[PDB]
Amino acid sequence: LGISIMIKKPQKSKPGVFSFLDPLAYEIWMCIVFAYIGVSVVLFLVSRFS
Amino acid sequence: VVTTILESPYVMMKKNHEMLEGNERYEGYCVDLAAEIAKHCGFKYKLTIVGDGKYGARDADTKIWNGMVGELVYGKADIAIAPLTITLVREEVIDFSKPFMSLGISIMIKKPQKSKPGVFSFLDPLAYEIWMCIVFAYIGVSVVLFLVSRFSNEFGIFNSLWFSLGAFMRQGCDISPRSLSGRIVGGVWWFFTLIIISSYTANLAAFLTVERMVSPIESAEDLSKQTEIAYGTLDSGSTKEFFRRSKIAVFDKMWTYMRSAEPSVFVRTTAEGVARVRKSKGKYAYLLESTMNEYIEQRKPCDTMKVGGNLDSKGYGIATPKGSSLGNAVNLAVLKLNEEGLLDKLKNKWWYDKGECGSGGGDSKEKTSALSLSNVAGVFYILVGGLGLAMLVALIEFCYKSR
Ligand SMILES: O=c1[nH]c2cc(C(F)(F)F)c(N3CCOCC3)cc2n(CP(=O)(O)O)c1=O
Ligand SMILES: CCCCCCCCCC
Repeated sequence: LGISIMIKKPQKSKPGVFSFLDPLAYEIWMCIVFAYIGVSVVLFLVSRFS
Repeated sequence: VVTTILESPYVMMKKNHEMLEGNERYEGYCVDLAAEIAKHCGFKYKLTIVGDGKYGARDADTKIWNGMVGELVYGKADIAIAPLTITLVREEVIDFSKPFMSLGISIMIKKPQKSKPGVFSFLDPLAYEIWMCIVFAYIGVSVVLFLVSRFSNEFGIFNSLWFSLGAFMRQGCDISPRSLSGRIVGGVWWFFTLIIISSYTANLAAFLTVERMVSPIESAEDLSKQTEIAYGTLDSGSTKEFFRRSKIAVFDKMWTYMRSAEPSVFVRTTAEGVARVRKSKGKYAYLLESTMNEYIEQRKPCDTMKVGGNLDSKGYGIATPKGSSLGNAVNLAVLKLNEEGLLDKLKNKWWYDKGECGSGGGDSKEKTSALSLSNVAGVFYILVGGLGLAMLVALIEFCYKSR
């Protein structure tokens, strides 16, 4: 025998259901949605002038 | 009867100094040096710390030595196993060993850590010249496509700038060239956009994966030229006197700056200097003895580091009064200790082995984090600016067409 290391067993660490959204923070996704609505409305408004 | 001094890495008082006091139990680099110098030269020594608590100097009127020079010229103690900057005045009154440690005026700066990502950071993966060449390449391609479709066909200038922009931003094109000479332009601009977008994405991935930090300043030869970073000494001592008595170009400039600069860059004490470096940003640099800086960068919180070589070299000795029969018994032993690799081992242990932090453990330690809104907001600003501009030009066209 001998002196041996002992460390905590690494868990499986299953990924989250919506883990694909991690590379961008929550604020970025929600500001994407809000800028989308803003751009759609501005494009509509500018398109229509009579 | 050998003196000493209280500098922390050299002679220190251990925990519960009451229980462990005196020569029997002291801790320090100079303590181990004294032990080894006795092991090589057996003698009776009792560790008598200097009463005055400072190093030698003479008052112009008093004309007396104080500290570990006064304790030696006046027969108060045998020798002084402690850091003495060998110098002309001290030598003229004591007999100095060969330097058991050489050093200089190092440069101390705060450890370079990642800054807050600035606005307009999204265009970092490509150099400025590439961005400008992209803009003018787009404006050149659109003009050439217009000229081609108007030699030999709705590709007017307005309707061709839109096609080129659509092809660059990967969004589908409304129309496509029909002639041969329009299709050549279309094809080569498609290839160009493909390569540029792939290059931008790849280099951005490289930026995000491995981070590479660079020291803002490398050496005093460039610290003089920078002048956007304030660098300061202690109040008065070897460092300030050296800079005022210097005559080299770079050092004379680094003194002319600090002589006339506000606020008070000169620091009251070294603890205040390191506190100021740690508290402030990379705009403050501290010029201290090399050994003290190397020692400081090892203790917690390990927020500082040493950059650049030593500006001027001077060594530390083991003093001994002129008439001593022990005067020549220390030169040879110091040289032998230096040659055996024992003094270096002592310093290595005392400074790195008793180190609060280690370089190898945190060498990579890489962790990646989600892109915060701070990184990107430089494009949200541009988006809303473009929308405001679009509404503005819409109203201008409406008002012009109404009349
Ligand atoms: O003989 C001298 N030997 C000295 C040795 C040291 C150190 F090595 F660090 F112990 C220092 N320090 C420099 C900053 O860190 C704390 C004290 C000062 C010394 N001084 C005064 P100087 O003129 O300011 O150099 C001397 O005169
Ligand atoms: C964090 C959940 C919100 C993400 C919304 C993703 C939709 C973006 C496409 C418009």
